[PDB]
Amino acid sequence: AKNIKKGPAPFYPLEDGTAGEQLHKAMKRYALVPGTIAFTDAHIEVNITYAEYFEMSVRLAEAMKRYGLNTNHRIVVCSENSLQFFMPVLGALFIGVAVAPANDIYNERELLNSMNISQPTVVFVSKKGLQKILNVQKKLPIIQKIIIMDSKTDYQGFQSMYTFVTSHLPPGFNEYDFVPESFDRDKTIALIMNSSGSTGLPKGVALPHRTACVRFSHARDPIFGNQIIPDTAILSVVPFHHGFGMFTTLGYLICGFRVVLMYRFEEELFLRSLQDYKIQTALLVPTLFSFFAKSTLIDKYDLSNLHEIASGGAPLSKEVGEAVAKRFHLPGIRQGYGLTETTSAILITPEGDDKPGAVGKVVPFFEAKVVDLDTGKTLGVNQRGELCVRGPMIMSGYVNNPEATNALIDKDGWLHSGDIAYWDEDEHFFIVDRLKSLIKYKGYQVAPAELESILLQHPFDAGVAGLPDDDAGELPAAVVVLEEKEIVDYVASQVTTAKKLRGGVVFVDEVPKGLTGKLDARKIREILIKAK
Ligand SMILES: Nc1ncnc2c1ncn2[C@@H]1O[C@H](COS(=O)(=O)NC(=O)c2csc(-c3nc4ccc(O)cc4s3)n2)[C@@H](O)[C@H]1O
Repeated sequence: AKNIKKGPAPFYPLEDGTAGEQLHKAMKRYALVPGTIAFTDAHIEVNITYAEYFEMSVRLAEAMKRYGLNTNHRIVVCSENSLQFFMPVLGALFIGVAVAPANDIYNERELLNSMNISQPTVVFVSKKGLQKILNVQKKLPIIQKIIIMDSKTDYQGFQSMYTFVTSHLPPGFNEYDFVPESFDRDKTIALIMNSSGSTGLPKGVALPHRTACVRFSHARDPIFGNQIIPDTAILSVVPFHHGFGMFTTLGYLICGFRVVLMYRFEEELFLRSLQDYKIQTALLVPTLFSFFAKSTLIDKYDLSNLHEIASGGAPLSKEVGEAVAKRFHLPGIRQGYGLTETTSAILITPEGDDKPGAVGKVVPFFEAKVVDLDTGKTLGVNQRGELCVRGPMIMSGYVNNPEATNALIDKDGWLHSGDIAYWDEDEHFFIVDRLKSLIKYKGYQVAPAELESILLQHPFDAGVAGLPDDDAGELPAAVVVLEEKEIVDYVASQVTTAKKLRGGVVFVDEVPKGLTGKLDARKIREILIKAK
């Protein structure tokens, strides 16, 4: 039992009611404080207040209700990050309609797969994503209505959220007398998120309202989240359609924070925005740390108010993290680790309990352990195995896929992450890598991160994978973005014999990786397999 790591009691208690009720209540309070800003588009320098956000979301909620949407229905939200993104999200949560965000850069096959799973009756989509939706809806007769998110007028023959609302709301509708729907928060689905899909096509991850309600505890937790304090602004550059961006942003709204967003990253827009908006917290993914590592523009700006930079969703090398923290005059980088299937982060760096390299400690309400791959036995301190976690943010299941659900989550509620991890004498957790990413040369384990960090030492980017053999099983190899034998012999001079770059090198102009910064191990393997 000493080998089960447990979250402590929460510093902010779990709240009663559906996630919709909790968001409604908080945002109505902020709405009544004049000038409170909920979202800011840093690209166009436009703000929207809580009063405006609250009022439009409630109008969208009532309209959707009058349209006939209820807990038997799903909507899709398909959009890049924007001021409008969370309007249909909140509207739907207020009335118990399940929300299925669809990645806005999905190709048509991926997009069709996602909506085939969520089976939406109504699709909310940005101007930019509209055509992809049209290109696949023929195969999805479930869809009865398409609404454009980021237009005020009708747009290409489709209603916008504004004209939709106006065609279903009484003109004398009072937003402040609206009452959100009450329902069973364990049974009623809040979100249907898409999984990563290592085993192929993504799945639909169903998240009861309860898991959002537990997130809101973590979010308001002064130690595992961010204490509610007026005039707090966050700069977020994380995709809203992904678990990382979805449940941080809903938390920030519950906290009454100003969420400063950007539809795409640019170094200077980011840095000026930190300054001019007096940002207290920047929420990043690891891939962006490259730009900030070399400094450049940083020390020009007044970042007096920056308290923390938080990373998640992918590995962050200890070196880069420490380097970037130093430049920003921060003690370190705050981490969070989670999976779509755990709703949000369930390992988080507690305030004042930092340890370089660690992704943090088990959050309140949760437990974690690491197990033997061969027998499933619980392992002890410093022993690497598969990270398993359990707690009330674990998904209720993959939509219409009970087999995959049971393959992931066992009878005691443990979710099997597919990550190799260990914990230390103080209960800090370290992520080694995805198990499927590990390289096995003649029986010995080789972790790509160590070879990558070593290749990064040479005076731009790189990805390490296992080139198959026949005797060795795999040989450590790398694709490298420049700023072969020169690299190979350099590596062999930094590591032990078992983890030398016998696989070779393949030069590319870009290392394949996902939105949140996870390397595409499969694509990198194909690149090496073709070349060498
Ligand atoms: N911090 C991390 N370090 C190393 N690896 C990390 C990681 N986080 C996710 N991963 C990897 O992503 C995989 C899952 O990817 S995923 O399914 O797309 N889902 C996610 O990546 C995911 C879902 S929720 C979430 C986070 N929420 C947060 C809230 C606050 C905060 O400060 C930090 C975070 S991260 N991440 C994991 O299995 C793991 O391999």
